[PDB]
Order: sequence, then C-alpha cells, then structure tokens
Amino acid sequence: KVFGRCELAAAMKRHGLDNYRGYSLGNWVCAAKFESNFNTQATNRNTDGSTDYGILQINSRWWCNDGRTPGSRNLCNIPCSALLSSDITASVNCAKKIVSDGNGMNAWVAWRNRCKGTDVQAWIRGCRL
Repeated sequence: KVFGRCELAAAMKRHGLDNYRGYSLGNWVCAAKFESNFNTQATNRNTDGSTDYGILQINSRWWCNDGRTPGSRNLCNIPCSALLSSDITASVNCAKKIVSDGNGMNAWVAWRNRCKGTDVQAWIRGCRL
C-alpha cells in the first residue's frame, strides 16, 4: 500500500506517534516519507545481512524475525512480514520501542539525514487531524 501524506498522518496520530517521546507527528511523517516513500512494502537489504522492513524501515537484527539475519533478537516479538502489512499498527508499536531505546529518532538514518532539525510541521500541512 502507498499511503497519501495526510492519510498516513491520521493513522500515525490514531496510534499515538504525535509528540511521542517529544517528537511531533511531522517528524514521524517525514521519517516515513524518506525511509519508505510511504510504501508499507518497502524492503532494503543492509550489508550486515539484516533487512529494513516497511513504512518505518524496522531492522531485522534486533526488532523483528525474518528468519535469515545472523544474531537476531526479535525484541518486537513479531515476524518482519507483519511490518509489511497495509495497516501500520505493528510498525507503530515496534517504532515506540525503538524510539525509547536510548537514541530517540536517531535510529532512523533517513530521519537523521533529511528530517532532524528541519521544519517538520510542514509534513502535516493540509491534514485535518
């Protein structure tokens, strides 16, 4: 599923990402835009043998089980396929663990490179939330 901007924004707000650990909804929409281009099926291989899955590109080394990542811990207790669902519930619940893991949104390398310190409020413009 490719989400529209305000479509994703509404869903992320319903699941409680707005101001979660002090990060405005715009940070989360911006992160999704550049991690996944709002495509819930986005997958990207990393060179440690791990893969990033879904709307928020959640990593298979610590967070979900894809059954093919060496030294994998599945801290979100879900298969990585569940993070490619058209609904974002699992991806949000798991992202709440990751943002609480001692680096805030710095865990998202597209967020860090393209969102952090920017006018993130722009990402919820025209959304009726």
